[PDB]
Amino acid sequence: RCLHQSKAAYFSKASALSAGACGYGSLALGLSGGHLAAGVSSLYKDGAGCGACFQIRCKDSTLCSSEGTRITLTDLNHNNETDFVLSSRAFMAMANKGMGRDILKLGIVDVEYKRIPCEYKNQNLAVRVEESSQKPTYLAIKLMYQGGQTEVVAMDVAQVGSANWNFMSRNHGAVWDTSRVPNGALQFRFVVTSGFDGKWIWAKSVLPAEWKTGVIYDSGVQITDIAKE
Repeated sequence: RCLHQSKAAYFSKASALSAGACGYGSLALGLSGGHLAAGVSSLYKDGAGCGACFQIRCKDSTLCSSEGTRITLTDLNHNNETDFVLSSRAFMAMANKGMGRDILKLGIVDVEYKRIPCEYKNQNLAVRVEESSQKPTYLAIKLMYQGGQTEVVAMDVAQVGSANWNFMSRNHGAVWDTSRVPNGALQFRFVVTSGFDGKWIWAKSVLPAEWKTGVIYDSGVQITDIAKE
């Protein structure tokens, strides 16, 4: 990881709860522990950045703690001013104890941040079936709890136990889909970046034959790889 200098602003919780570019919807609050953030294009990475974890701290010597806090990218920041726009909770969490309301007064603050491994204790990478799916003909899925410090750059699906693999498309954000949906239970393969190289992660059993929309399915795997910067 490198060390980056920028500014950060923040938005009301209603802008946070409201759906961001990654497609997490209301699940974004739990995913980030309340510490969700919108990031500029080079961090959003056209949705590949979704779920990237950061350590961020601010530089006001009176108001800011030295440790800072953790944030999770769940949105794309459109402003031409800051690298991040944090949730209210994330912004407050940057201050010394007792100074949360004080730091909120600033609106913007200089910050310093680095990419760090995401850690979902006792929780594997999971695959949620999005409501826009149409069970036989069309499958839309959303990756949840992507651990480590890397990016899923390509993705394959196939019937459990089949060798006929065919690719998924990143539709937008953390949402991938296909309208060539194999029958029966489904297995996935992810291309992840480790150092500079591609690495395959094989999830042998993910979606049951009778998969339902709105359900989050344990993929049986977790990512720990780190992409060089």
